[PDB]
Amino acid sequence: NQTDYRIFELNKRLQNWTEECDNLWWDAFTTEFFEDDAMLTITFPKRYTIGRTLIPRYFRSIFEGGATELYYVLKHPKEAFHSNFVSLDCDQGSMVTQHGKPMFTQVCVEGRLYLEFMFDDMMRIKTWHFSIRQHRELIPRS
Amino acid sequence: NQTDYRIFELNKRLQNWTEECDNLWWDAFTTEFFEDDAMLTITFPKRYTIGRTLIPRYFRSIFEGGATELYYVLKHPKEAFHSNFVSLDCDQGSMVTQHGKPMFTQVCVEGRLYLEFMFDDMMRIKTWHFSIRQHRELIPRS
Repeated sequence: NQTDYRIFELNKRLQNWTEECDNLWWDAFTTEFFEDDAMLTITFPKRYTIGRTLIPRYFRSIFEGGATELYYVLKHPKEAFHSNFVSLDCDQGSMVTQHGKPMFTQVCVEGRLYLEFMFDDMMRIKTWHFSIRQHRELIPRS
Repeated sequence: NQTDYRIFELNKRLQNWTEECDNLWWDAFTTEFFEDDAMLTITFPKRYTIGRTLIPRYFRSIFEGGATELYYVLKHPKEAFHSNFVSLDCDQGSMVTQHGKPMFTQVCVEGRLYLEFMFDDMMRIKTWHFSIRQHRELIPRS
C-alpha cells in the first residue's frame, strides 16, 4: 500500500525533531510532504482551513504547545487511485503526542483523516482533512 | 529503509486482530513475519528465550492478557546488511498496547529491540531480542 507508507515516512521525519529545530527545518519538513498549493482542514462543529504558507506553523505549534513526540496511527485506511490524485480515507485515525517531563502526559485525538496525494513520483499531500470525534488525555500511574 | 518497513507491515497485520481470531490466524501471522527456526528473547535481569513453536502463543498471550491493540514504535533504528542477515538495532524501542473498555488503560514498555531478518525476498525475522528498560501504565483523565 503506497499511501500509508508516506505516513510511516512522515512519522519518521517527526522523530528527528529536537527543541533546537529552526523554522527553516519545518519549511524543509513541509516541502518534503506537502504540495506548494496544499490545504489543511481541522474539523471539531467549528471547521478551520489553512493554506500552504501556515502548514509549517501548524506542526510547529503542536511542539511549542509542549509536545516532544507526534505520530499518526491509521487503522484500516482505504486507498483509491483517481486521474488527478490518490485518496487515503481512514475513519479510525489517531493523532498521538507525548508531552513535557514534568506533566509526562500523552494526548490521543481520535477522528476521520482524509488525504489526497499527488499521483506522481514525490507523492506529496494535496489535501489534509482531519474530522476530530473524541479527545483523550492519558496520565501515568506514577 | 527496508527493515523498519517490515515492522510497519507487522503493526498493520496486528490491526486485523478481532476477539474472534483463531489459533490458525496466529500461525498465519507468525509464518508471514518469522523464519521456521526463529528465536524470540525478552530481557527484564531475568532472560527468557522461546523457539519458533511458541512465538504464536507469545503474541496471542498479550491480547488474552486483555490488550485490544499492539504496535511497536522504533525511534532511530540502525540498519546494517551482513552476509547471512540484515540487522535492526533500536535503543529507543516502544511496545505499546491498548487494554479493555472497563479499565481503558494503555501500557508502554520501553527498551532496546534487536532484530536479525533473512537477507532474501520474504525478509522474515530470524532473531527477536527485546531488552526492557522501563514499564509505563497510562490511565485516562476520565
